[PDB]
Amino acid sequence: FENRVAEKQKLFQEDNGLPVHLKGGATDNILYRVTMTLCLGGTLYSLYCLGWASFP
Amino acid sequence: ITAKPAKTPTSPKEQAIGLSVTFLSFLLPAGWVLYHLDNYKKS
Amino acid sequence: ASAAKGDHGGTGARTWRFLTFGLALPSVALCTLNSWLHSGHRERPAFIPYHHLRIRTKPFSWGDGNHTFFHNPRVNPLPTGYEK
Amino acid sequence: ASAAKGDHGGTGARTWRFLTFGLALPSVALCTLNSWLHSGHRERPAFIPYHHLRIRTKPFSWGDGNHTFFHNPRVNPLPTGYEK
Amino acid sequence: ASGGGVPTDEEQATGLEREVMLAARKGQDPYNILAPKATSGTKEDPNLVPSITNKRIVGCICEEDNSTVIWFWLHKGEAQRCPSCGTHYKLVPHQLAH
Amino acid sequence: MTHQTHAYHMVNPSPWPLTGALSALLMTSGLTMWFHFNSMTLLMIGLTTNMLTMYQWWRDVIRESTFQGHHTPAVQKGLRYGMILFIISEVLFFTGFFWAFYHSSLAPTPELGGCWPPTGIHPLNPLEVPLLNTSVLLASGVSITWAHHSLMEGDRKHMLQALFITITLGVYFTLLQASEYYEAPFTISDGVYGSTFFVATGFHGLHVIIGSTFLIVCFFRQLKFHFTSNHHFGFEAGAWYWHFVDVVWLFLYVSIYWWGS
Amino acid sequence: MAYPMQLGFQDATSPIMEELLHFHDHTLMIVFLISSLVLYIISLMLTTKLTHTSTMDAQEVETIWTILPAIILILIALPSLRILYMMDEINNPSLTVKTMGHQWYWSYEYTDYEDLSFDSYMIPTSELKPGELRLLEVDNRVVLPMEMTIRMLVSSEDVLHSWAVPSLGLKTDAIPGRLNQTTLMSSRPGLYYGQCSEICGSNHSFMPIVLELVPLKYFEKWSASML
Amino acid sequence: YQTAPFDSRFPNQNQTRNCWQNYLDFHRCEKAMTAKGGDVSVCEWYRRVYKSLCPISWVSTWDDRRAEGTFPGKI
Amino acid sequence: MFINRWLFSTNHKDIGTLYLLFGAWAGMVGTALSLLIRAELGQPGTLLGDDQIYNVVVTAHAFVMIFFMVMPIMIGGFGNWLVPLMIGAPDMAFPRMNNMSFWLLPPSFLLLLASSMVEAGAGTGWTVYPPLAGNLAHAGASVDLTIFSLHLAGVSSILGAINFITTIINMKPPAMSQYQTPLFVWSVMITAVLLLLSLPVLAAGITMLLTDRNLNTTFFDPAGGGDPILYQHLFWFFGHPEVYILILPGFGMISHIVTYYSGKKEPFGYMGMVWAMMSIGFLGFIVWAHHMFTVGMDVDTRAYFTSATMIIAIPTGVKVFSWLATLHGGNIKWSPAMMWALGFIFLFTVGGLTGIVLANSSLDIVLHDTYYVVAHFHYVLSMGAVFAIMGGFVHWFPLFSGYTLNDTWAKIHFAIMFVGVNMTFFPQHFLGLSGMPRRYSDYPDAYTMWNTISSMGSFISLTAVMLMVFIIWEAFASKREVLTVDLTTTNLEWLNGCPPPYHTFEEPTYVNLK
Amino acid sequence: SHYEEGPGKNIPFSVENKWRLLAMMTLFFGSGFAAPFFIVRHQLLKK
Ligand code: HEA
Ligand code: HEA
Ligand SMILES: [Cu+2]
Ligand SMILES: [Cu+2]
Ligand SMILES: [Cu+2]
Ligand SMILES: [Mg+2]
Ligand code: NA
Ligand SMILES: [Zn+2]
Repeated sequence: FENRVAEKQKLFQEDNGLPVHLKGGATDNILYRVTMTLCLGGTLYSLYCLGWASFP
Repeated sequence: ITAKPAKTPTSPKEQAIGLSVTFLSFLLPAGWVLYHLDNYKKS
Repeated sequence: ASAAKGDHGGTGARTWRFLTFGLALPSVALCTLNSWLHSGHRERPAFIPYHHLRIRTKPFSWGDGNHTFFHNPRVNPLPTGYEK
Repeated sequence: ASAAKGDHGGTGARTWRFLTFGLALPSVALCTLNSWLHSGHRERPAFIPYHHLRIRTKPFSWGDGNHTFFHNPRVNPLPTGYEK
Repeated sequence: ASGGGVPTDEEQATGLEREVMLAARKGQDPYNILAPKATSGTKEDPNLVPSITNKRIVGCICEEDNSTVIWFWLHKGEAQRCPSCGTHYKLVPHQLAH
Repeated sequence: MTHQTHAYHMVNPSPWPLTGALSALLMTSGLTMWFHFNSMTLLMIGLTTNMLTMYQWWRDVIRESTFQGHHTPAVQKGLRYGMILFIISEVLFFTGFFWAFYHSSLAPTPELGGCWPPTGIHPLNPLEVPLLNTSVLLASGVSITWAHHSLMEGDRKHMLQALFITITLGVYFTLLQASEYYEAPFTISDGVYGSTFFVATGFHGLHVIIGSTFLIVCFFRQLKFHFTSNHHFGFEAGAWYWHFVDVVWLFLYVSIYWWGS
Repeated sequence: MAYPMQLGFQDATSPIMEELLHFHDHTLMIVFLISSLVLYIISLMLTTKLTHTSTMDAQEVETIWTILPAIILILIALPSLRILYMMDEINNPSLTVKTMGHQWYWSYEYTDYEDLSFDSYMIPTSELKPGELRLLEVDNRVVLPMEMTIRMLVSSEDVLHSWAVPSLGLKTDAIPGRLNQTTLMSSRPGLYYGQCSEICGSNHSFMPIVLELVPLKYFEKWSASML
Repeated sequence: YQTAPFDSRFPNQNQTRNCWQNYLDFHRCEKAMTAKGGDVSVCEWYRRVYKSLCPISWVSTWDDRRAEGTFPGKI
Repeated sequence: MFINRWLFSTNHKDIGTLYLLFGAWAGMVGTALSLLIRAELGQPGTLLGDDQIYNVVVTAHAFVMIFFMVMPIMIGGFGNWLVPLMIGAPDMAFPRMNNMSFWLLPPSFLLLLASSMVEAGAGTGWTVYPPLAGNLAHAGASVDLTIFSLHLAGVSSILGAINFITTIINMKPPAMSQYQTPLFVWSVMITAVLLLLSLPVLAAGITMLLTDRNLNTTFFDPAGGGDPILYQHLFWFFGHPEVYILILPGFGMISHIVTYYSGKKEPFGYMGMVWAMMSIGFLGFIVWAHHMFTVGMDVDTRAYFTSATMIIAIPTGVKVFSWLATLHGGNIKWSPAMMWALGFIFLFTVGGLTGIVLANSSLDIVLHDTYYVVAHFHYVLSMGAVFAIMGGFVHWFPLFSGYTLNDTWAKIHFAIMFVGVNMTFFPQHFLGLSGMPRRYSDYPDAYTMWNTISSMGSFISLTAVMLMVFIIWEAFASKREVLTVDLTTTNLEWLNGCPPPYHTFEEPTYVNLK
Repeated sequence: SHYEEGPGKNIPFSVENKWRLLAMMTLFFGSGFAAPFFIVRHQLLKK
């Protein structure tokens, strides 16, 4: 099979000042931004719900 | 424990204000809510 | 029963591969033949409206709220009686 | 019951000496007080000549061959009846 | 001989892991994984506390039993002494860091 | 200071604990809408953010370990303690369930008919498929063991082979158990017998699924040369959790399937 | 019942409730000793200018403050254990009433022979006749033969409840599906009040228990007139 | 007959099984005599006892169950 | 930046602070709930309404004080802050996981709040026992929301317990044995073990109750053959250790505070102090049933549980006596915190003594579910756990902040709070001997005086907490930065100055192998 | 690492102006204490 771990190492060891969860590339950012969005929205939705369900 | 004097000392006047503001912020809201209990039970 | 298959059931990958295909798997094979050499079918239990069964204190949040998740029509009767 | 005495019940002679006098022995002490805070005496069981007890298919090779090794006169009756 | 293909650390360990791995074989301990064995601590034979800086906290377990450790900063310069038992400590520059 | 002289890991800020905390909210309040104001949208969102969080959190964990070289000896010794400790807490979780069971079966209420299994309940035959599942999980325990030995002996092909056999027996148990669920003549709603049997075997079932995906992850990390003969905690942990998962099944088998039926 | 400004237990109406009053004196005597011993040693420690901050030897003294408390616990445990078994002791009742907690009232059942069974609700503060106790009054008192060993079987038809009557030294949680036993036995005729000792809903505070104990004879007529 | 006496087999605070045992006992003893005549015999004791100890509700629902054939007890 | 530091953290210090913050806030809440309870009982009659709205308040009091104030503050706050510093660690073992342990709290707190918003809330007692907690007696999203709050709060704590145990065991200086770590650390390591074992069982108990009111299982419903008692066991199995999980850390901070103000190097009988905690930790696991004396259990088993519960008096005894011995030859400094320590020593004693009375099942038959037990636990929690929290807070405030508190203001606060609590809870000893039951929104007229005095007491306490807020404000208002700290040779948390730098022990301490 | 340090820099709220703090602190503990009251009001205003 492959074994291009060494390639991955050099990449993640590259001192680009980025934090590990972004060090990987562009998709890391889209994923990040996606996850962060659904979480927030979701939180808002539940806030709306737990409130609509707070009255008779 | 030893300490440098206060970089921004709080004069008695200030302290009275601050102690006042603190007590009010605890006592007003509850006071209001409790003051109108009957009015709530009567709907 | 007991067990005493002579020697080697410890340290060495070759030994472990050996038990895998020499013991482990043949077992699963026996048990599989066995479990299917009896794989007929039970006759659906006669229905009697016992109260400590078919319990419903609150409707299931799915379907008509009266059918259990892995409801099997043949062997699982509703509270009223068998499916059909 | 369960058990969760925080930490150290592993490796290091000091730790083992610690459990010895910190746990092990106090237990034997409790259990010893306990076993003696109930160390009264049972009333010798009423004698009834049951056949499946006081068995004798062959005389014991000691004494009058009718008295068990740790024969205790008070609580152990012969086949005929209590010692006295 | 004859294997199957899994990487060895000696060939795939990277970062700090590798750094501490090699230092290990050379017998040095730039990453404080082991306990510094003591010296007689006399004024002439002090304990040499390495350091990547001009000062370092030293904990002194004066007597083997001691549940209490005596802490104090050891600074660069003249050998200092544990407040509870004398015992000399002399700072020294750290080594294989980087 | 600045350049660290300790072998420990200082993890960079991560937004995962927050999204993961937020995920617990989404799923719990999400389950509440479902159970009550009958709706699954929130729960769907929750389960999603959750998978997203776990995927990225462990991703970073690998990045830091396999690529960045942060798992020194001192670092792994602590991951052992953590996993060991985590498994213990799981062992105590299943204890509530076994407790409930022995409580119910050891002293059956007159409502059950004053007997066990209660009148009306038709237990499965421990000698049929419950035996098959017993043998299956056990075999995976030996094959997973062959897998870990091949690993420490640098035999790529065989590690990957024993790991594959393991993963499949584990899936074979999921399916087998799934069908028993269907064919079984009782349900969560059939009083204590059903209640007790379906959540214990059920939580255990969720564990084999959680344990199998763990192994599957190890399978891929291996194709990718992630593990060395001497550094492969992700697999050590995978094997530990798997063995925990058999042993619980060995206890359910003897208690609920045999004695309790 | 309880009077204003009460300090201790309400007067004992049965032999075990008396028995407990004394076991509590015994125990309370000891908590006073220890808690005063501690306040003394403390004030002592804080009241001197003399210092000694060097190391001090332990255990030699720790044997004392370890063996002593063990003795004291034996001095409490024994009497306590004695009373405990004595309560759960072999008695022969000459009557068996049952009681059943319901969400906000108790129903009583006397059914040895005829099937006498009634309810028991608290008398609304409004409907109280001058002199009646504000929240303790019940419409139907449970009537029982004074000076007799009665067996009570407590239970419930809904949530948990707990049937308790202090003056007699009794409390037994009422659990649906369970029949708990308790031996009641007064030695004085009168009215002994009690309250529901287990959280159970909106009116958890409004479902009292009142025992009217009259001599056998009056009990018999009461029963018949009760159906 | 004052009331059900002490039963060593049911010696603890929890009497639930005492009520249950006797209710079963009575009905089983009844059925027995019935399927035998027995000079037309009758086992009343079990009834007087289970009568004293079992709360009305229990007996009412137990009978209802026996009528509708949904009584999980073995008689 | 703010986002990265305060929401994306991996710093024991920053996390510990966020805890104390959450803890202070929640404290404010529990304080109000506690004040409504007395406002309702300070005069015969009904103020709010039926036992439902009242008991909803009671339950919310219990949960907020235990899971949202005490636990976060003592373990997440003082625990996160001081533990890595006392053993010289760079941080915790699992920094990221640790951050999650914090972020699970607010969600858990929201659920708990929402439970009292929807329907009629959960008037069930903090023990949330069924049938009352069931879908009939308590039909609706409330109890379920209460259960989810608990699950989250539990996940958080076991996750935390894993980090503490690993850290404390695996990140000490190579030459330092566990018998060389400070008692506070031992206290937090033992507490961590207790949570790791008890919390899972609660989670299994409440998960069962949840399926019982949503998926038609009958674990605790006789209908299906269930047992309402089985729940009590499961809950209490976790319930008793919890009370010890709530005090052990306090036990630690007290050992530290008392030693420090006596001018001593170390506390009296260190290893006895270690044994004492380990024992309490262990015995606390085999005595749960003293919470079910009036339930119908066999007399013999009721005997076992009173005997086992009493033996705990022994190790606790060596602790109380060792702290008195520590004060002994001491050069005493009458600091605010030393006042909180002495207060704890006596008040906790009376309270744990009053709890020996309750160990007697015979006698517990008539004391159970009454205000006598309310007195008992308010003494060890309100003037035991909370007294430790205050001493520790005024003691380590300079370390966390870099600023000092006004000692006189600090003492007035004590003086007030002292009177408040003793007044509030002392009379309750009578209310319970004299029969007043627990969880009642009203009582027979006889009980009027004591409930009247007790509620008056509750008002003084309020004043003391309002005063504490001002005291913190002034502290940050004036800015008297610290200059000198005594006894640092034996007090490592103070070696990097106040406040310690974001990254301490970046370079390990040096400790020889003798 | 751009993390400030020292007195008043290790907390998530500004400590620069004694009066702005008085406000922030007041809202913080204030809201905490008031919430239970308004929850009770909420329940009371329902049917
Ligand atoms: C802060 C936590 C805390 C602490 C530390 C204590 C400590 C103890 N408590 Fe507990 N108690 C509670 C808080 C806790 N408790 C709570 C929250 C409840 C009620 C919850 C509910 O049901 O809602 C409760 C309820 C409770 C019950 C149930 C009563 C009932 O409801 O019917 C029991 C009974 O055994 C009990 C006993 C004890 C004992 C024996 C100790 C022992 O630890 C005490 C040991 C201490 C000492 C004894 C003093 C020091 C030693 C000496 C000075 C030496 C001399 C001693 C002797 C020789 C006596 N308590
Ligand atoms: C930690 C636990 C704890 C604490 C501290 C308290 C504190 C208070 N409790 Fe509560 N209480 C319980 C937990 C606690 N309680 C529990 C478990 C129940 C049983 C519930 C049930 O029946 O199910 C209960 C029951 C209970 C009742 C009985 C209800 C009933 O059964 O009918 C009453 C009534 O008097 C009451 C009173 C009070 C009062 C007036 C306070 C006051 O003393 C509070 C005064 C304020 C404080 C002392 C806290 C201030 C401290 C801080 C907020 C920290 C600040 C932070 C920093 C320094 C950074 N409590
Ligand atoms: Cu009630
Ligand atoms: Cu009630
Ligand atoms: Cu307890
Ligand atoms: Mg109770
Ligand atoms: Na009132
Ligand atoms: Zn020294």
